[PDB]
Amino acid sequence: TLDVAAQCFLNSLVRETKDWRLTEYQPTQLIIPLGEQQALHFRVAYFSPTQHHRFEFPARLVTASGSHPVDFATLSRLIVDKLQHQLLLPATSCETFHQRVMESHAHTQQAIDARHDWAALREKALNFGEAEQALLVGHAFHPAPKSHEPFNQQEAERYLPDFAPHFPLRWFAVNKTQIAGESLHLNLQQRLTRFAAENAPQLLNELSDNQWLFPLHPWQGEYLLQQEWCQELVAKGLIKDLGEAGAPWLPTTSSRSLYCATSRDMIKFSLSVRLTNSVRTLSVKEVKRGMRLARLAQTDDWQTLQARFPTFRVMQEDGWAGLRDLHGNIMQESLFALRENLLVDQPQSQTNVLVSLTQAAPDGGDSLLVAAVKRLSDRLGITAQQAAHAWVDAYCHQVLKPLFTAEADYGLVLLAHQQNILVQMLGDLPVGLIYRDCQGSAFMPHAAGWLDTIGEAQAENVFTREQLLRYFPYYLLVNSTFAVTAALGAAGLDSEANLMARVRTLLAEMRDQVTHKTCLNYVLENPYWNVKGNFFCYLNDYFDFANPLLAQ
Amino acid sequence: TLDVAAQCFLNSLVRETKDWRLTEYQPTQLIIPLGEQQALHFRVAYFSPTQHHRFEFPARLVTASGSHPVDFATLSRLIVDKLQHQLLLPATSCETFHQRVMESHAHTQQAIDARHDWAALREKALNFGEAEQALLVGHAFHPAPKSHEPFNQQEAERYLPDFAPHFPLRWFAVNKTQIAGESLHLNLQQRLTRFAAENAPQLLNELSDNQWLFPLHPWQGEYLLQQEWCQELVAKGLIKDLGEAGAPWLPTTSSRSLYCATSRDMIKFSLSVRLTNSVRTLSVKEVKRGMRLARLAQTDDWQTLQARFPTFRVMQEDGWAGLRDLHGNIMQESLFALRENLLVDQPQSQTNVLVSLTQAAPDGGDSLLVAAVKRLSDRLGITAQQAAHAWVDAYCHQVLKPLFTAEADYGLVLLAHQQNILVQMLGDLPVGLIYRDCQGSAFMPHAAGWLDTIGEAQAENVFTREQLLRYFPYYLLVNSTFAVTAALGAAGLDSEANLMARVRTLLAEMRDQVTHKTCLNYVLENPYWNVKGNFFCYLNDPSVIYFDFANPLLAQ
Amino acid sequence: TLDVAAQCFLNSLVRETKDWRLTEYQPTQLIIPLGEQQALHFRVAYFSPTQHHRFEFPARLVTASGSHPVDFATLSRLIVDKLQHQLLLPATSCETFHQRVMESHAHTQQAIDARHDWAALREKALNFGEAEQALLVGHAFHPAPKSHEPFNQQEAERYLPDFAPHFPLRWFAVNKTQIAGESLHLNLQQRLTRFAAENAPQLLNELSDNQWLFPLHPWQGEYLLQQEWCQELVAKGLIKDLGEAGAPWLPTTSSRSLYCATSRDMIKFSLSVRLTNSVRTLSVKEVKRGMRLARLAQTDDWQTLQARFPTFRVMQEDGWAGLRDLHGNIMQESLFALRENLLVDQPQSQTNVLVSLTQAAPDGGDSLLVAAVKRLSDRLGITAQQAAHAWVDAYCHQVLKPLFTAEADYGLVLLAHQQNILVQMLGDLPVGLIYRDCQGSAFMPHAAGWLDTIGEAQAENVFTREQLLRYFPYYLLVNSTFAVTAALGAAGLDSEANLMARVRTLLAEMRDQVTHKTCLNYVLENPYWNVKGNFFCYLNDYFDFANPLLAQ
Ligand SMILES: Nc1ncnc2c1ncn2[C@@H]1O[C@H](COP(=O)(O)OP(=O)(O)OP(=O)(O)O)[C@@H](O)[C@H]1O
Ligand SMILES: Nc1ncnc2c1ncn2[C@@H]1O[C@H](COP(=O)(O)OP(=O)(O)OP(=O)(O)O)[C@@H](O)[C@H]1O
Ligand SMILES: Nc1ncnc2c1ncn2[C@@H]1O[C@H](COP(=O)(O)OP(=O)(O)OP(=O)(O)O)[C@@H](O)[C@H]1O
Ligand SMILES: [Mg+2]
Ligand SMILES: [Mg+2]
Ligand SMILES: [Mg+2]
Repeated sequence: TLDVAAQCFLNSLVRETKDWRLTEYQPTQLIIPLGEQQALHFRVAYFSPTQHHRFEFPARLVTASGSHPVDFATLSRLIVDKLQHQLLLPATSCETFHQRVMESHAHTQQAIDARHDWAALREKALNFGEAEQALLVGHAFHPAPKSHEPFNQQEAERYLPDFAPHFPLRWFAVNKTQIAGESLHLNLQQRLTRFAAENAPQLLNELSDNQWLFPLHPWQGEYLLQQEWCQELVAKGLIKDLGEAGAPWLPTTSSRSLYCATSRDMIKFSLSVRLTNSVRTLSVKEVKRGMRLARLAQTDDWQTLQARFPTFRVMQEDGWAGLRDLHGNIMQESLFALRENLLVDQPQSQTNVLVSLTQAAPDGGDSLLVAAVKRLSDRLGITAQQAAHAWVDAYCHQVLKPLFTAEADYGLVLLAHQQNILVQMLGDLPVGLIYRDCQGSAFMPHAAGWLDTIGEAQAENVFTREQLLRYFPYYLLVNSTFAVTAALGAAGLDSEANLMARVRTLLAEMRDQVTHKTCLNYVLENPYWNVKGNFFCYLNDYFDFANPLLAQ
Repeated sequence: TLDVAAQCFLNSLVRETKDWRLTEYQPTQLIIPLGEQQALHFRVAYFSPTQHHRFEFPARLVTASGSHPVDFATLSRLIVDKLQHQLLLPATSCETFHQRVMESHAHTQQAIDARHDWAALREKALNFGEAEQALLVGHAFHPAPKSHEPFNQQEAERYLPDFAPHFPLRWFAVNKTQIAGESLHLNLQQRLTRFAAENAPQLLNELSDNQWLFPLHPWQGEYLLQQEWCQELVAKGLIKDLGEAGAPWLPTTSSRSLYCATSRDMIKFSLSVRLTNSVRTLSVKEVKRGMRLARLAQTDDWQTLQARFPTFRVMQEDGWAGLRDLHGNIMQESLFALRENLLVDQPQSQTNVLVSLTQAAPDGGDSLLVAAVKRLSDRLGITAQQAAHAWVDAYCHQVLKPLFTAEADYGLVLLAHQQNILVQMLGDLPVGLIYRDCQGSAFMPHAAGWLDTIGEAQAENVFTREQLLRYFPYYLLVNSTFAVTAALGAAGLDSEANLMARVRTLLAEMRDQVTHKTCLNYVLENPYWNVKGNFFCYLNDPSVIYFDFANPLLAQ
Repeated sequence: TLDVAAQCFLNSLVRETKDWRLTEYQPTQLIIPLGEQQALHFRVAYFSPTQHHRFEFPARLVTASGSHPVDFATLSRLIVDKLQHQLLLPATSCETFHQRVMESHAHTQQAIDARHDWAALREKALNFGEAEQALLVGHAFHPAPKSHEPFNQQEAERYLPDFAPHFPLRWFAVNKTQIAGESLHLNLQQRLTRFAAENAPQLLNELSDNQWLFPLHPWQGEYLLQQEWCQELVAKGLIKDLGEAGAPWLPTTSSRSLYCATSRDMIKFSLSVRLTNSVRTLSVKEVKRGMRLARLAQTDDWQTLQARFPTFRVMQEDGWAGLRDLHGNIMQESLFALRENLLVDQPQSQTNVLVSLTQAAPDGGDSLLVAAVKRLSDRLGITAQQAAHAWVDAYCHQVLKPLFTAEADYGLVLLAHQQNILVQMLGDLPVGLIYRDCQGSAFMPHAAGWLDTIGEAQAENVFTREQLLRYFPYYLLVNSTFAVTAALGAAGLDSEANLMARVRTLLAEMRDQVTHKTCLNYVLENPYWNVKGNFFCYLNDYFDFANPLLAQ
C-alpha cells in the first residue's frame, strides 16, 4: 500500500513539472497525463504545498477501455517513455536512468526488510551514530537516492549506513616520503600518530620516524593496493599492508564519512562510488577548502561570531592526508580529511542529523521528528501542536539564525541542507547547531578583508550575490526547513501553511537585526526562488519555485 | 588570611548600614567605626558595588595612638556591643546572636577541613547532587548562614549537605485512618505505594489495603516516635516502626529537601531545625500552595506559558502527606511534600543550583561558576570575558525572561532565590531553567480570572502590587543575578558595572514585550529598592528591618 | 553449501537410527539407505562421536541408474516416505510432520537473513539478553526446532527471540476476586504491586484495594480477551483493559519467558503456542513446583548446599498468578510465573545461556563459544587448545559438580539441558552457574526427610531411581556437556574424544566425594544410556545410547 522509495521519484517529478492535475471530487487524486488519451491516477493521502506528498498505492493507469493497477516498475517506465517522446531525449540516457531508478527502489526495499529495529527507534532519543544510520529513504527529492554503483550487495551491506554495519579501518605502514598532507595544532606526523594511537594502538609497533601509520577505507584500501602505482611502492618497500585493526567505525549518512565514538577525529575518505550523481572521491582542492575555513576559525572575527552564537559549532576539517606515487604525484583516490569529533566527550547526546528526523517512516508510522515532538509534548504537558510550534521556533533560532547571520554580518556562507545540519537537542528541543561538510563553505565579497587576515581573500570558493541567492535559500529552506514543516504537517500537528507562517515571522525579526539584508529580503519578498531539480539533472548524466513565505 | 564565613557577617553588615567609610589612601581599607575614637580597619582585596566584598584578614583595631590585630570572635563581639548601645538592645538577644554567629563560623571551618574533594569540583561539570552539596559558605549575606540548632556535631555530619552525606529513609507502616494527604494523577494511596516501591521495595511485605508505608526523615522520625500521640498509635497498633531502609538520599542545599537519583520523586520534610531565621517545619497551609500551583499547571494557560518557554520547568509539588493523631489532628511535624524529580531520566545533566556556582571559593580560588565559564571559553576557543558575557546573556534569556514574563503576562509570581534557581547547562552554557520551591509561589490580581478556572481565586498566596515590588526584584536581581555578575567581577573577567549593563539592556528589551510593565519599570528606573535585611532580622528573632537598596541598573 | 536447519533434521535422524553407514574411502560420505537399491549420500565435513555432524550440501541420491543432487525438501520427503512404511506410519500424521519440518527450515532462513548483526556477536562478550536472542538454529537434535504454530510471520517477528524484538506488556485492571495466585516474601497483592510499579508506573492510577494490576503477554492477552468467559468479566466490570504499557520486554530462547533488564522479576507466561512438541501453556501443577522449590530454598539444608557452592544459584519462581472465570475456576491460559532476575544488578555480566554458545554458526564460522575461548586465549597468552581445556575444566567444576552433588548429597534433581544452564563467565572463563526453569526440578527418595521440613515429601515431582538414571544424564551430559565438547571439536581445538576424557576424569573425582554414587556410577560404567528420540517423538504427536564415558 505504501512505498517511500517510489514517492521520491514521484515527488521529485511533480515538483519539477507543471504538467499534472488534481481532481475536484473526493477522494482527491493526482493525475499525470501520459498523452495518447491515457494517464496515471495516484490517490493522495496527504497533499503538501511543498510537494512532500504521500500517495496511496498501487497507482492506476486509465485507458479508453477502463482502468487498471500498475506497479512502480511499470508506471516509472511509462513516465520515462513520455518524457523521452514529449521532450525528445536520447534513448540510451533514458534507459540507464530508468535502470538506476529501479535499482535504488529495490535497494531501498532490501534495507527496509533488513532493518527490523527501525520502528523501535521511535521509542527514545537517538544519539549521533543511531541517527546517521537511520536514513533508509535517502534524498526525498531525488529520483534514485539509493544507487551505489559499483558496489555489490555484500559491499553495500558492510560499507553503507543503511544496514547499520561497523568495521575497523585498514592500515598501511608508509614511508613519509610517500605521505602528503596538512594539519593544524598538531603537525601531520603528530595527527597520524595520535589518530593511530587512539584507534589502533596495537599497530604502534610499526611506527617510526620515517614509517608512519596511514588509515584507509577497507574498500578503497583493497582498491588502491591492486593499482600498479601503489604496488610499485610495495615493491620498493615504501608501503607495508597491516590489514584491518582497531576500533569500530560506522559509515554515516554520506557513507564516505566514518564515525568512531571514542576517536577525537572522524574521517572522510576519497571513495570511488557514485552516490546521487557524483563519484565520491576527494580532490586536493576540496580538502584545502576545509583547511581554509579551519584557519579562518582561529581569527578574532570568528572568535566574535562564536561568542555571539555559543550553541553554534562547526566541525572543522583541519587535517588531511593522501598517498604520493613514486614520482610524488598525490593520488587523489587515497585522500582523506580529518573532521573534529565534537561529540567525543558526549557520545550519547541527542545530536541528530536532520535528514533522518524528517524522512517519512517506511512503515508509514511516525517520522523520528514527530516522535521527538510527541515526547516533548508529553514531557512539558503541552499539546502536540504546541510542541510542534516550539520545536519549529527553536529550530529557527538555533539553526537558521546563525546561518543567515553568518552570511549577513560576516559574509560566511554555509550551504546547510538536511545532511549537513546536526540538530543539538536536549529533551527533544533544539538547543544548538553543529554544521558539517566544509566543502559547503563559501565567502561573500564582504568577507574579503577578513580572508586577508589569513591571506585567502582570493579564495576559490567565493560567491557572487547571484550565486548566493540561487543556492542558499534552496538548501536552508526548501531542502531543510520545509521538510521539518512538511513532516509535522503530514502527521497533522499543524498545517504547513501555519508553520511556514511561524518561520516567516522569525525570518522577519532576523532581518531587522542583521547588516546585509540582501538574502533575507530575497527570501521574504521575491516571488520565485531558484531550485535545483535532481529529477532532470540525474536523467542527464533549474526551475523557478513559488515562494510560500510571501506576505498574504 | 582567608575567611569566607566572616565575609558573610561583614558583607551582610556593610549592606545594611551607612555607618562605614573608605580610605582615600591605598592599599584601600574599609572602616567600621566603633565610637570612642576607635575603629576596625579591613584590608580590601576586592570592592564590590553589590557588597560582595573580599577582605584580607586579620582585621585591625584602630584605637589609642596605635592598633593591633583582632580575630573574628573579637571584632564581631565589638560590633555587637556597638549595636547594643545604638539600638538599646536586650543583652540576652545580643549574646544569643553572637554565639550563633560563632557557631556558624566554626561549623563552616569544620566543613572546609572535611571537604578535601571540594577544589576538585572545579575540574569538570557538576551533576545536580554534586552542586546541591557544594555550598559550604551558605547565604552570602546572612550573619549566621550555618546555624544548625538543635543539631549536634554527629547530627550535622549526616543530615546537612556540607559533609556530602547520604542515608536511607526511615519508614513506618501506618493504618490509612492515620494518614492525611493529597495527590494528583495518582491518589494518595497510590503515590506512597509507588514511592515505597521504587525506594524501599523490601518493605512491601508490610503493604496492605489498610496498612500503608509512610516515609520519614531519620531525625524527625526518631523525634516523632518519642512523642505521646505517636506512641498512642504504636500501642493501638496503627503504627509500626520499620526502621531505616532502601535507596540512599542526599540532603540538598535546604537540608530538609532530599534527593535520590533513582527516585521519580524528591521529598521535602517538615524538619524541626533552625536554618537562617526560620524553623523548617511545614504547615498544611504551605503544602497546599504546591497543590494549588500543580492543579493550575493542568490549565491551558499554563500550557500556553510552557509552550512559549519550552526550556523553562517548574518542579511541581503535586503531593503531600502527614500523620494525624488518634483524634484525627494533622501533626505538622510529620508532614512532607513530594517534588517532581525532572532529573530522574538524566541524573548526570549539568543542572546546578545557582547558589553553589556563585559562592566564593573557601580556598580563594575559582568559584564553580568561573570554573564553568573557563571551560566554556576553552571549548569554544573564545576569551574568558567573551565566555563571561555569553554566560550572562544566556542567563538572562533562560532564567530572567520566563520569570519576568510569567508575572507580567500571566500574573504568576515565582520568588526565585539563588537557591530556587536550577541552571540547566549544556557544555557550561545555560540552555534552560528549572524552578524549585513552590512555597514561594504567589499570584497577582491579574491572575485572578485564571485561578477562577480551578476555583482558587481567593488563594491565600495572592500578592498586592507593593508586595511584588518589594520581594520580587530582591530575590531575582539582588539575591541572584548580582551574585552572578559579582562572582565574575571578583575573578576579573569583567567589571560588575559592565556586566550589569548587559543585564539592563536585555531587561529593557524584555519590558517592551510584556503586558504589565509594572515590575521591569521598577527594576530599571526606581532609584531605590526597598527590601528586607538578614543581619538585623536575625538579631531580632521596622525602619531597620527593611532598608533602601540603591539601584545599580538606573541609566547613569 | 551450508544448511544448519537441515543438519538438525539429519543429525537427529542419525542419532536415533542404526540404519546408515560410513564409506571407508575418502572423501568420507555418510549413507542413509532408502531401499530398492536407492540411498542418500552425504559428504561429511565433520564426523562427531556425539552425532554433532556437519554435512556438505547438496546431498546426492544414488541409484543403480546414476546419481543426482537433491534439495532438503526432497530428501526429507524421501526419508519421511521411508519412515512412513517402515513404521507403518499413518499417512496423515507424516504429512503434518514434514510440513512442520519445512516450516521450521524456512522460518530459520528468514531469521538468518533478518539478523545481519549476528556475525558481529563474535566480537565481544555477550550479556544475558544478547545470548537469549542469539539462538537461530534452536534445538540441534529436533527435526523442526523452529516450528511456531499458530504464530503467523508477523507474530513470529514480535514474540519469538529470533528477530531480537522487544515490547511492553499488556495490562488488565482486575477485581481481586478474579485473581488467583501466590507469592513468597511479599504476598500476592504486594508482588503485583511491585511488579507493576517498576514496569508500568503510569498505570498505577488504576491501582486500588480491590482492583489490581495484572500483567499479560501481548499475544496471549488478546487471545484471552476474545474468549466468552473473559468477556463476561469485562461486562461485569471485573476487568478493565489498559492496553500495552511500560518497560521493554524481550522474549528469551523459550519465547514464553520474558526479560526486562530493569525488573527484579522475569515473567514466564502460559502461551498457547507449540514449540518443539509441546504447547507452552502452564498448569497450576507446574507453578506449584516453582513455589515448592522456593519454599525449600528457605530451609537450613539449602543454606548448607548454597554455602558449599556459592557460585551456584537457582532462579527461584517464588510467585504466580492467574485469572478466574465467573465461577472461580482458574483459567489455565491466563497463568504466569514470576522468576528472580538475579542479573538485575549486573545487566552487562557475561552470563550466557549455554545453548546459544554451543550452536553452530549459520554462516559456518566460529561458534559463540569458540569466539569466547579465543578471547580467553588472547587475554591469557595461552594456546587456543589450552584455553579450550581450561574452559572445559572450568565448566565441569562450575556447572556439573554442584548439579550432580545436589542429587547425590541432598537428593535435589535439576534437569539442566543447555537452555536451563546459564554459564556465568568472567573474561570468557566460567566462574559460576545459574540454573533456570523449576519445572525441570525433581526430588529423590533420600530427599524426603528434607522435604518433611516443609511438608512437601508427598510431592508429585518425586523421582524413582529409574526415572533419574533415564533423564538426568541425557539433559546434563548428552544435551549439555557434549555440545560444548562437540563445538570445541568441530572447531579443531581438540578432538571430542580427548575433551570427553577430561570430563570423565573430573566426573570420576566427583564420584569419590559424594555419598550416593548411584548416578555417577551409571554415567561412568553402564555401557548404554537411555535417550530421547525427539525425531520419532515429533513424528508421533525411548532408545539406548552407547556410553562414550566408558574406560578404554
Ligand atoms: N535531502 C538531502 N540533501 C542532500 N543530500 C542528501 C539528502 N538526503 C540524502 N542525502 C545523501 O547525503 C549525501 C550528501 O553528500 P555531500 O556531498 O553533501 O556529503 P559528503 O561530502 O559526501 O560527505 P560529508 O557530508 O560527510 O562531508 C549524498 O550522498 C546523498 O545521497
Ligand atoms: N543565597 C541564598 N539565598 C537564600 N537562601 C540560601 C542562600 N544560600 C543558602 N541558602 C539556604 O537555602 C535555604 C533556603 O530557604 P527557602 O525557604 O528559600 O527554601 P526551602 O523551602 O527551605 O528549600 P527547598 O528549595 O527544598 O524548598 C536556607 O536554609 C538558606 O540557609
Ligand atoms: N538444545 C536444546 N535443548 C533444549 N531446549 C532447546 C534447545 N535448543 C533450543 N531449545 C528451546 O528451548 C525450549 C526448552 O523448553 P523448556 O520447557 O525447557 O523451557 P520453558 O519452560 O518453556 O522456558 P524457561 O526455560 O524460560 O522456563 C524449547 O522451546 C526449545 O525450542
Ligand atoms: Mg554533507
Ligand atoms: Mg528554596
Ligand atoms: Mg527450560
